[PDB]
Amino acid sequence: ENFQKVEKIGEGTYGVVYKARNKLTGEVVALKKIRTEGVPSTAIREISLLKELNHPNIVKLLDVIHTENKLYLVFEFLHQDLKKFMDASALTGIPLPLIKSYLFQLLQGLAFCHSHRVLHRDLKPQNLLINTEGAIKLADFGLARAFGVPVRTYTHEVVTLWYRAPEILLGCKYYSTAVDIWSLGCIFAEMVTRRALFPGDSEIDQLFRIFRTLGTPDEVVWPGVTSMPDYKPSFPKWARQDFSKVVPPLDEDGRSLLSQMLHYDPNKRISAKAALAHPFFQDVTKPVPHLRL
Ligand SMILES: O=c1c(O)cccc2cc(O)c(O)c(O)c12
Repeated sequence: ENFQKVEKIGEGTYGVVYKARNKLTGEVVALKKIRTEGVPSTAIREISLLKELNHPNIVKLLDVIHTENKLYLVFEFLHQDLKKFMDASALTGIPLPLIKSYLFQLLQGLAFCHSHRVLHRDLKPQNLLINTEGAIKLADFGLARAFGVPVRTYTHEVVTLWYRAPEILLGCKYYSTAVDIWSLGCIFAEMVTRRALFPGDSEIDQLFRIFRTLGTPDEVVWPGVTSMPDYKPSFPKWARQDFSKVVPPLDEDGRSLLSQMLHYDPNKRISAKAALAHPFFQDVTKPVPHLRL
């Protein structure tokens, strides 16, 4: 109504995303339309709280619009997402200093969200947005918390499992901030090697891809694992792969940090705050990406 619907910039996890121009402000924004029983009031209040979340590494949520018994989220617009940039960059790779800058910024964003008791739980390259200024920002949180997580995306789209933490796959009902660190670890590896770390095509394939690389978890490395809801004693037992085979040719600082983000036990997994202190970031800078828009 008040927007020009420049274009449809994608099909998001909770619904379609459009680029739109505000006729009033002349502002260009990203408009997300969400799924019809009249909607929960709980989600509206929860999501509305998110407008308050402000940080250079988080995509700004400008407005929540509930009108006509519909739900729209109005976000600040960024021109490119990391998935597109990695594809664009697949021939030459993303330079390490830019990988490092992006990881550092994403951890700052997570540290902020997590200290505010906000989880993403859906992280993936498609929801990490970048600009010409060298910034990267976390988008499209859901919140899967304010909302909930049904079978498909919106209409017949296939959910990506590649970034899902093992505790989610094993049926843990209570997610912690550790799930976001796991996903970001997977994204870090993918920037480095230029292929997804764990590209599972099903929940069990996702789980077994993890096990084949990191070893099948046991009570030694992950106390309580064999009691998890979906754990089966019949899981094959794979040996852990020497870690230098996983993200060559990343240096030992990077491998060390990745290994800490990928710990099986969510309690041992490094926090975003602790990760920012890791020696990998001693030389961090903020390079300009080459973006073709
Ligand atoms: O917030 C966004 C979101 O929540 C979900 C999906 C896609 C997006 C795509 C964009 O280009 C953008 O600027 C965004 O701001 C989002």
